[PDB]
Amino acid sequence: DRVLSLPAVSKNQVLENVFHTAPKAPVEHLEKMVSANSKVYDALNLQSKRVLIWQVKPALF
Amino acid sequence: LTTFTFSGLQDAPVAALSGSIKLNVAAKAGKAEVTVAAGAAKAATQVSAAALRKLSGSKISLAEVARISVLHSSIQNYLLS
Repeated sequence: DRVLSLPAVSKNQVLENVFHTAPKAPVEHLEKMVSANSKVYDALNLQSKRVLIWQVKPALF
Repeated sequence: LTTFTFSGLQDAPVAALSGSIKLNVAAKAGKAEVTVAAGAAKAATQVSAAALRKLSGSKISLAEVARISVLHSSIQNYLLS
């Protein structure tokens, strides 16, 4: 019964209690806000090819 | 606007109110020396009292070029707001 003197908690159960959650990448905040601010650029810039300024305030000609 | 308009060079604006554009009129009894100055450019012509009255003869009648309609663009401007 030498196995009953070994630590009963497995090496697996250490690696799933220490590494419980997949950690958040540093770059996943950049490349997720950048793709969402690229829609703020598109709609709201005045130099974009798809501005909403002629759709929401139609021009007086 | 109506067919006949009765304004021009009488009780007119004599000067600009801003500084972005400098207006100077010089009214005589018959004509007026206007002097406009906007940015670097300048212009000064002679406007007769019967030259401003012919201005409102053919109307401009501005109208909005909308993507879909003026109604839709006012709802979409509110959703954008």
